Amino acid sequence: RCEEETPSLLWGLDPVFLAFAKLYIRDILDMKESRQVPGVFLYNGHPIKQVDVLGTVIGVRERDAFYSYGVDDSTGVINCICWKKLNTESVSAAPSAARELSLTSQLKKLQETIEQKTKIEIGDTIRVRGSIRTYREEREIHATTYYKVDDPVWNIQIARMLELPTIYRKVYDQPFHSSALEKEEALSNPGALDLPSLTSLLSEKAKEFLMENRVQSFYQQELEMVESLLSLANQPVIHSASSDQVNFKKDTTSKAIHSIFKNAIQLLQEKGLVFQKDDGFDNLYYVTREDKDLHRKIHRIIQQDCQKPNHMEKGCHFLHILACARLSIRPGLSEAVLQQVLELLEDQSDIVSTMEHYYTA
Amino acid sequence: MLPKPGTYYLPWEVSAGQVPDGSTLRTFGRLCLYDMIQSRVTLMAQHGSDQHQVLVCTKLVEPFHAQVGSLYIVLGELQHQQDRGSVVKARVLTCVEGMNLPLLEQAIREQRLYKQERG
Repeated sequence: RCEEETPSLLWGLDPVFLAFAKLYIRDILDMKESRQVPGVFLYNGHPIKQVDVLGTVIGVRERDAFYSYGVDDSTGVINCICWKKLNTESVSAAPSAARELSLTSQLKKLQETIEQKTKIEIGDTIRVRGSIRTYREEREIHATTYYKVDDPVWNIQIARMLELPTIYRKVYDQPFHSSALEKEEALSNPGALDLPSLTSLLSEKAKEFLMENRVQSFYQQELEMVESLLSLANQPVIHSASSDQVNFKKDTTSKAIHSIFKNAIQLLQEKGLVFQKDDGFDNLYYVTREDKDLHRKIHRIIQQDCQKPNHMEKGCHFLHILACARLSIRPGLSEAVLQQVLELLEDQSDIVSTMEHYYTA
Repeated sequence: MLPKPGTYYLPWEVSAGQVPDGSTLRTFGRLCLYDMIQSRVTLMAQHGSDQHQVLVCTKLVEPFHAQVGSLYIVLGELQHQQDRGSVVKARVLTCVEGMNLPLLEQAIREQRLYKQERG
């Protein structure tokens, strides 16, 4: 089934992949697990990971780290791994002052009522937010959150029962994929015929692989030894370009490979992904994406309102941001990395672009 | 092991003998009689006709907080008797108040229609 066999890795173009879905319990088993990667499942093409289900508990197995609650909802049944949580750092009960007493008391109210929502007995109605897992060949739910449904009457159950078909027909039954499918389709894949083009593709794959491995810093030789990156780099194009030294094909080609690796990391510097800290080394690089440190610093310098001006500034200007950063840390901070971090921050909701060139946090 | 579900059914199916004896199911109903001696219960519902029974056994549960004519919810299985006909062996049950029985009926009817809609 091609239409069912949606693009590889099941990208989140279809929104549901990021939000707790609402399927019949009985259907939760009929879905496939993805053969491409474990820990993700499929229904009518739409990929699912986070699931929402509400029913009644019918059986218990209690363990030291988790409970295991069997749960039913009419159409079917499953069991649910409900990780426990302890009360480490115990809050005492003391005759504190008015404010402290009130804080402690309200905290205790919240805590005790949370317990009452958490504790459970067979036949009760239970809600669970979590994801699909499988073990011993059996499929189950590992809940992110679970709480007792405090309804005195079946009205809300009735609502859900009436609803689920509606949401099915509206959203989940829709299989179609509206993506344009703008695939390169392996044009010059085995050979770029152009050392700059090879370097661009090399930088692509290398930044991909670094973000995958989450490596924050790296000596360039460490990267130059990667199997996939090497394979990509050593395609016949570089061997033919460096072939002028016929008597040293191996040596000249390996040197050209090291040079084109240097060129790729330099392209990353130009595009602000990676940068060479003032470490005194010649081929050591720090990746901006993982540079939580600079993220924190540049977030300090505005999250706390801009410290230099007395006036009630709403944030700071691109140039003054850059200048105060270079002042407080290092003049050598390239604008490329600054732009990259400013992008990532608003992606994270750590900064907002009220306009271009001026920002707040 | 994980039991079979509490699939929804109503008194008409037991009265019509449709729902097969020796099978799991779930239903609501109106309390009619309770036997403290033998732990047996009768709930009643009428097809716009004479009230139809539902024989139940009080196993692992407490029949409290709602009265005769008031409303209860049960799930378990039924088994046959020559003289008594058949009785539900309960697995879960509780009282419920302030319900909307026609609404529940609509819900289950729609649910079954949607089942029919499955290819």
